[PDB]
Amino acid sequence: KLHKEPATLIKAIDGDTVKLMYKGQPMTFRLLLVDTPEFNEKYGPEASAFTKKMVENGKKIEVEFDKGQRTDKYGRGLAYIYADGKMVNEALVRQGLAKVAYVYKGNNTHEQLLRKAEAQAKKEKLNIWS
Ligand SMILES: [Ca+2]
Repeated sequence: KLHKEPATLIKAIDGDTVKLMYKGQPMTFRLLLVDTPEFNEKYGPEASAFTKKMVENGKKIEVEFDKGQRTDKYGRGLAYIYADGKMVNEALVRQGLAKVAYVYKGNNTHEQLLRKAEAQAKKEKLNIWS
């Protein structure tokens, strides 16, 4: 089973990448199963702003690694990130500020939940889907 673990915000970087103190070591995390636009792309600043606000304003930030590979090729931790028990990955997709990403190395536990969010944001023609 997956477990949520505590972490502390160091700096929000963009829509899908965030730097956290995890077990007393600073690490860059990349959100599983979502792709936000890059800052210089349409909805990029909006996605960055969204993730920044959610993590900065949360009382408690948690990381939940999945069952597949835990780091990407660029050294980033691959997790679901929660702020006060709300998943940032899902919130971005349901807001139409990220699309669901390909599965990477077995990390698929929340794929269906995120696809459901995405279908609803698309039906609502929200943001990226506008
Ligand atoms: Ca991206």
